[PDB]
Amino acid sequence: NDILSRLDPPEAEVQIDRLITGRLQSLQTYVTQQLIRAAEIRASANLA
Amino acid sequence: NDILSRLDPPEAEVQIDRLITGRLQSLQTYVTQQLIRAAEIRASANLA
Amino acid sequence: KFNGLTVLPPLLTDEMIAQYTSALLAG
Amino acid sequence: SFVIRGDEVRQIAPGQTGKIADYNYKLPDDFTGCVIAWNSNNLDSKVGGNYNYLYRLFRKSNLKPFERDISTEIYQAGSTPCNGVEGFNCYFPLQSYGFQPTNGVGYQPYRVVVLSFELLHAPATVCGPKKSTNLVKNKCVNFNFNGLTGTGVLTESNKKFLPFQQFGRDIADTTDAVRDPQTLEILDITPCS
Amino acid sequence: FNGLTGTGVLTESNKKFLPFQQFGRDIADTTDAVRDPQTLEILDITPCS
Amino acid sequence: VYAWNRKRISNCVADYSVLYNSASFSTFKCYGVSPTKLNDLCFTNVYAD
Amino acid sequence: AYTNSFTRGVYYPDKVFRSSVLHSTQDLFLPFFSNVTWFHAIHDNPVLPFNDGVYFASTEKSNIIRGWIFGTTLDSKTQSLLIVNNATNVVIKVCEFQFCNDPFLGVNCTFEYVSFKNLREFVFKNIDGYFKIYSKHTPINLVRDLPQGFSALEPLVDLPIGINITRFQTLLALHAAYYVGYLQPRTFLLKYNENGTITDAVDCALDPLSETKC
Ligand SMILES: *[C@@H]1O[C@H](CO)[C@@H](O)[C@H](O)[C@H]1NC(C)=O
Ligand SMILES: *[C@@H]1O[C@H](CO)[C@@H](O)[C@H](O)[C@H]1NC(C)=O
Ligand SMILES: *[C@@H]1O[C@H](CO)[C@@H](O)[C@H](O)[C@H]1NC(C)=O
Ligand SMILES: *[C@@H]1O[C@H](CO)[C@@H](O)[C@H](O)[C@H]1NC(C)=O
Ligand SMILES: *[C@@H]1O[C@H](CO)[C@@H](O)[C@H](O)[C@H]1NC(C)=O
Ligand SMILES: *[C@@H]1O[C@H](CO)[C@@H](O)[C@H](O)[C@H]1NC(C)=O
Ligand SMILES: *[C@@H]1O[C@H](CO)[C@@H](O)[C@H](O)[C@H]1NC(C)=O
Repeated sequence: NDILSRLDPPEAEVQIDRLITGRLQSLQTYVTQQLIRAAEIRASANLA
Repeated sequence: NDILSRLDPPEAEVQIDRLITGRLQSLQTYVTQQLIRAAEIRASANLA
Repeated sequence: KFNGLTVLPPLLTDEMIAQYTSALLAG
Repeated sequence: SFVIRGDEVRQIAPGQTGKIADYNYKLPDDFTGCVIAWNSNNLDSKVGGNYNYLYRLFRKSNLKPFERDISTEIYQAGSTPCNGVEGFNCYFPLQSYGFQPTNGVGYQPYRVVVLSFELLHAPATVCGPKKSTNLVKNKCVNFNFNGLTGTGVLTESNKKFLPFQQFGRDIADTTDAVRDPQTLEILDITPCS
Repeated sequence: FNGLTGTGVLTESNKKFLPFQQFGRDIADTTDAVRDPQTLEILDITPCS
Repeated sequence: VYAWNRKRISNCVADYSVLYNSASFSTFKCYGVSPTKLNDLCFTNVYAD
Repeated sequence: AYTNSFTRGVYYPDKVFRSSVLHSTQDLFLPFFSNVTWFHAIHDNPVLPFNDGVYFASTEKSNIIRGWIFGTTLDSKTQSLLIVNNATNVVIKVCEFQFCNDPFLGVNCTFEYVSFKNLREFVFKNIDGYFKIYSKHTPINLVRDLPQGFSALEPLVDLPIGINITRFQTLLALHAAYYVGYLQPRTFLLKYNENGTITDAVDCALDPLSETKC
């Protein structure tokens, strides 16, 4: 909202693109770690 | 060091950002492969 | 919290887990 | 505010290298402001030359952003020290602009005004003219507190803001609570369901 | 060394640089060894502990 | 313009301070290397077209 | 003389309300368990360096220390900040005042504003020409040295003087021991309570235990 409230679209799309790339990297890393942890938990539950 | 020794700080921020993005992608890929291989090794060690 | 990060409840509640463990233990 | 040469107008920018940029007025890279300039050859120019406008072209270090230097000390150009006496390898560090009306556009006086808006979060003193509206509590509203735009529900709360604190922040720096700039009262911001 | 900036420990070595070779490189193109431009001698660059 | 000269320059030391200092140059744009940090770098060859 | 600044010198790094959260910040604070120079006012107002910002505390009984001077040369040739806090008014002036050989109080200006049992803590720092007053008043019952404890310190005045300052001096009321600290760009961990008041802090460069805590 600070970026949107200070910049018109010609610079706002670049800054928003930087935010989207960073947050997409964070989300992909989080989902990958969640998938690995869910697989381990699945192995433990199969053992149980 | 070549980038730092040739370019002043405002322009360097961009090159260094390109290097950081590339090396972060390499590190994340390496850690993901290490996690998958460690999980497979864990399964083998549980079998052992 | 409030950034679209929600927690879905499990299908089986703790009372039903207790009932399953009770049934298995009694059997 | 200052008056420079028309060739020096482009130097008022972040990351700019030049005589005025390095020795007279340096801009930070993260500059949040505006640069305004206009020609004033009809005002700041004598018929024989208005030499009252001065600029620094001798300094042994580049200026740090927003630096003001009024040093009259003579530059030690050579290896020999200058004990306050100018001459050979000892130069007066300032130069006088020669402002004649017959000069070219690039060598004409330009009145430059530089605006800088510190956006550091504190009780704010300078706004724009906007018709204020009555606040509505316990309703999903599109609020705007001193330029901070968001959507949420404004409710009465008990978070004791300190008198110098204007905004409250969450873990992911979302605006958790605001103090109303008109009446000094405390309100939460809960996003709508 | 000729504009090549780095931090490390300079030690005497035995890596026989060819007469046209000025810099040596590692696997990750870090400067492994340099020839001094003043005296034509050979030195390793080992980064500090 | 078509018969632009090319001067090969070697075996010297270059301050570039006169190039910084002269204000007669209306246009001064450096692309691959930033202008300020020129004297700290030693280069293999320089061409002056 | 030197003494131990146990846990003092921590203020609010910004003006953002945080509660029940541990926050890490980068700002010029006083180090924990350090050597602050101890001065006396019995039976001493020298000129001291102003390297990167200075912590200042004072133990008071009858309001002897009442003023401040900041600048470089302090002889009306450069621009100097002068603060005088007499009986009820706090006077801040930035004129090029002419100073005596020892400035004391008996019992080209750009800005002007007019408004042991006590411990008066201050932090004075310069960031891009901004001069910031960080102060808090607390009661004490101690006379020998600076009491051991922790109290958060709060912003009151931000003054954009834009003056290059490297030398500072104090003022005394002559008919109160005081301590001079220094600030370095360290990393700290700030503990906020439920009321938004800083109650504890950890220097991430003090010892490896605090490194682990950070
Ligand atoms: C807004 O108006 C009220 C009176 O309705 C006044 O008390 C208050 O001080 C005003 N706000 C500011 C920032 O002056
Ligand atoms: C550096 O000086 C030495 C003498 O001390 C000389 O032999 C050598 O040739 C010089 N370096 C170059 C590149 O000429
Ligand atoms: C503080 O001073 C004491 C002597 O009074 C000295 O032993 C100690 O090393 C000093 N500590 C620091 C951090 O300078
Ligand atoms: C305090 O000092 C100021 C000096 O600026 C003086 O004008 C004033 O009379 C003094 N006394 C009070 C009560 O303010
Ligand atoms: C005030 O500053 C100006 C610089 O513009 C200087 O000429 C003048 O002497 C100063 N005033 C005094 C009293 O020194
Ligand atoms: C401030 O003044 C001191 C001398 O009193 C000087 O060494 C220093 O460079 C000055 N600071 C700046 C930013 O020019
Ligand atoms: C907050 O302040 C209230 C007084 O208004 C006090 O009763 C309470 O104990 C305080 N809470 C904390 C955690 O300090």
